[PDB]
Amino acid sequence: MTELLFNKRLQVLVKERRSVIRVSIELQLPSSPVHRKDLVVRLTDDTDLYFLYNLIISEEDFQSLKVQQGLLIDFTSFPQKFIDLLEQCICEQDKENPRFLLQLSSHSPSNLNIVETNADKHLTHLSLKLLPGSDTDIKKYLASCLSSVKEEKQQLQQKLRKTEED
Amino acid sequence: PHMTELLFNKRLQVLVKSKDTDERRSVIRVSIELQLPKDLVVRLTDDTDLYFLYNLIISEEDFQSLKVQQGLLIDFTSFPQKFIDLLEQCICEQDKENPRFLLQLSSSSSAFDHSPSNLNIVETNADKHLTHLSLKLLPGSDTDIKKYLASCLSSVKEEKQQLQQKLRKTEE
Repeated sequence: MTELLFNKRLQVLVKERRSVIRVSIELQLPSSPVHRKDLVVRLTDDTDLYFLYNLIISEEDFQSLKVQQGLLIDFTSFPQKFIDLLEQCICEQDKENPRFLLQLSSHSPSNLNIVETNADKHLTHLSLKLLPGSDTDIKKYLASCLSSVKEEKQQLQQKLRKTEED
Repeated sequence: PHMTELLFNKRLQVLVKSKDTDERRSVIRVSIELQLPKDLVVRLTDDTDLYFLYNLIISEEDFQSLKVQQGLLIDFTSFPQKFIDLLEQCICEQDKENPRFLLQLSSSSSAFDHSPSNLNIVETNADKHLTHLSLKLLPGSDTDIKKYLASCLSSVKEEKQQLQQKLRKTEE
């Protein structure tokens, strides 16, 4: 019962270099059933298969976050707000002078920051503490990738089969 | 700069005796590869269980003692082809009522968490039996498994891409 809320590649400033990173956002069943689904955030690389950053945000974890960074929204709304910000980064990343930036700044956790630049001023809209994946996390992620690509391959084979009889 | 060369990779029927588990006949993928980290790498995986992994890394220096333990009078470059010849016998015999060559994977007791398994190639004839090879493999760490799954993923993505390119042409 994991829901995919978002999954796209983004231009990211990794702290320096600018590389395309896949950013995935899901909802999954929490530790305790009373709390709403856990929000999972994952950064990966379509070519460097050992690259993995991840963060799990349960409903209670967000409560701290809300106050820390003065978030006006509710945890139920938070995913959308985060996605809206990511969309802005996307809407902006291909422009002549990008005004919204996605930044990953430093086996220690790194900060995932969405910055809006107002001239020589910089407003930070969201900052997240992402954990470098352990070999165990990566193992699990690779396994889920293998399953999904195989499913796509099987679909492609079915399509080929149907196409060929035509 | 980690180079590799793929000498053998096939499915074999294996009598598997696991730690505190009753015997079982399973299909195990047996891989033999050369690597430049030269190393001979022996790897056992399971197509139906992505977490199953036993391996053994045999450097040329390692082989100096291994060949003594295994009673081998052949050089390092010939060990793969001897191992392969035996594996191919196992495959040819696998469907027989009483296979003359068979592959066993048997756990060895540990007082701790990691239990090695011996991969034995056994020849039998009626009452007689001879163990041609008994390699002591270790259970794969998540590091070993990560490396393997990553190799598999790259391969499957290349396969998917090739299938996509073919469908496109077919589509036209």
